[PDB]
Amino acid sequence: GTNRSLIVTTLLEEPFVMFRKSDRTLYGNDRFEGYCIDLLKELAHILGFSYEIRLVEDGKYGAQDDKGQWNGMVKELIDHKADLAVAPLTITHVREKAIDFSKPFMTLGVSILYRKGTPIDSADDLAKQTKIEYGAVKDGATMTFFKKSKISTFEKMWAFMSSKPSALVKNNEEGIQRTLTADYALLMESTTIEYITQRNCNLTQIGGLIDSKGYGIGTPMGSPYRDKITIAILQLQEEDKLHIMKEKWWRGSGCP
Amino acid sequence: GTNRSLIVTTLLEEPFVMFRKSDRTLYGNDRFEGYCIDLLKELAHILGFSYEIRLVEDGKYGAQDDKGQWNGMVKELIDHKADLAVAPLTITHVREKAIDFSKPFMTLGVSILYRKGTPIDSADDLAKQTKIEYGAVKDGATMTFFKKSKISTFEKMWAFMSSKPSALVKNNEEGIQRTLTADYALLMESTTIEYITQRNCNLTQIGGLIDSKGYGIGTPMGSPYRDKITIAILQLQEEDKLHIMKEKWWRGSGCP
Ligand SMILES: N[C@@H](CCC(=O)O)C(=O)O
Ligand SMILES: N[C@@H](CCC(=O)O)C(=O)O
Ligand SMILES: [Cl-]
Ligand SMILES: [Cl-]
Ligand SMILES: [Cl-]
Ligand SMILES: [Cl-]
Ligand SMILES: [K+]
Ligand SMILES: [K+]
Ligand SMILES: [K+]
Ligand SMILES: [K+]
Repeated sequence: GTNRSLIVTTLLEEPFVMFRKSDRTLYGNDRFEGYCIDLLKELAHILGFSYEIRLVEDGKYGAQDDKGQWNGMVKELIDHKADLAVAPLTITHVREKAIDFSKPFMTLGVSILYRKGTPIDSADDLAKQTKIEYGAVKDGATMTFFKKSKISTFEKMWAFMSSKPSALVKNNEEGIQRTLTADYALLMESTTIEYITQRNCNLTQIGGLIDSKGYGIGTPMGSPYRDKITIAILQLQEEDKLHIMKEKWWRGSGCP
Repeated sequence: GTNRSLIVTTLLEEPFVMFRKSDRTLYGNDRFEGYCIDLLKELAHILGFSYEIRLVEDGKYGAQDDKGQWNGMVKELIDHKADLAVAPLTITHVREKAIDFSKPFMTLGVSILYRKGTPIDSADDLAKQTKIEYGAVKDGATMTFFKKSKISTFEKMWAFMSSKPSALVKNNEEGIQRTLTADYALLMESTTIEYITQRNCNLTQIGGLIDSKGYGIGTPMGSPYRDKITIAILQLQEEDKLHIMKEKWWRGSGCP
């Protein structure tokens, strides 16, 4: 109880959480690597706790349906089926009504991922047409941002996204594949766009950031672990350790 | 320590925290009333704690200067000079890097307060001119939102606000007075606009909400009181007690 391993919910999302490469069949925690796994390992070392990582069954981050029921990792935390959600889980006002978060470990904002070609320059350019289809990950923070916005441009965008079946994708990977195979722009969080555009040289960020917010480790509301994790994060940041950790996982061969 | 009274920092802001009317000279906690004081009293009753309310000396909510130093209630918490900030303190990503917050007790967004007269309809209308001056409370969340925005309209607005000495006001009260005496629009949080426009019938909200976020009780990072306060808030909300509390302090004679 005071000594038990913490249950960690997560999902696969490069370069935050990935299946590490091996010839063996792997099991348990050893299956996973990435920026969020490195962060978890360092926190566990600093704070003297152990854990068991489990993939969220529905593969979702989490949003509310019309009855107010949650899904994804957010629901796992609400139900106390996990102690921590270690993932690029966006800290948002709607989620803070239901779960808690550590202090942010990374800053990001919503922006646009699109193929180099048609020289659109902002969300305003997308909103005023439909030839270039656009969308977001279903039941994530970006979708919820658009759904809740009262800014005219973004209201128009939500009207389109929410009317078009194909527009909301299962996960980043599906969305990225869609930008590569169709005339489709993905509304995506900016540090992920940074990672993707360094590796897929035909993709680019369109325009700037629409907002500026954070990823945090999610916990059930009132968790006894959340504060020590926050203080440890703060201290890692004071020493630039998270910047270094980001460089490790974002580092790579650029583009021509 | 386990029994000591909590130090509460606050500032005067109608109808959240006000000096109550009396013929006597009042002292101590008895000086204060309002929505946030009612919230504090209910939490203290539920949770079995006592407190001493102190007004933040600089009268500010809190923002960072160029060296990264904070002021206002945020600085009081960082310094552990207060245990709680009980006020309409906006929960923001930049603040979450330095302090913690309870779950939100109220939802709001940035909007525009302006005199009925010139029929402007949105921030876009303000941004494209300077005849109608506009601004925000200095060293509050709204100012910081504009300062950090990369949305073109809001960048233009920040360029203007930050160049014009008179534009950033000391507090809501100064800003409201300015809308009443000059051709000036105040960027203000929406539930306060709601309160003001019910009482000053010549003022109105212009356009909709630019964002949607929360007020929370601020605490130093890692506070031992923050979780129980969060759970108590949650339970007050499940029973609609905060909606009722808002109706109490926002209730009043409408306008013609
Ligand atoms: N990080 C997001 C998922 C990705 C997105 O919504 O763009 C979340 O926590 O919901
Ligand atoms: N509630 C704001 C102050 C008012 C404003 O910035 O509009 C804050 O916590 O900074
Ligand atoms: Cl698993
Ligand atoms: Cl860092
Ligand atoms: Cl005082
Ligand atoms: Cl309520
Ligand atoms: K253990
Ligand atoms: K393998
Ligand atoms: K006491
Ligand atoms: K008096």
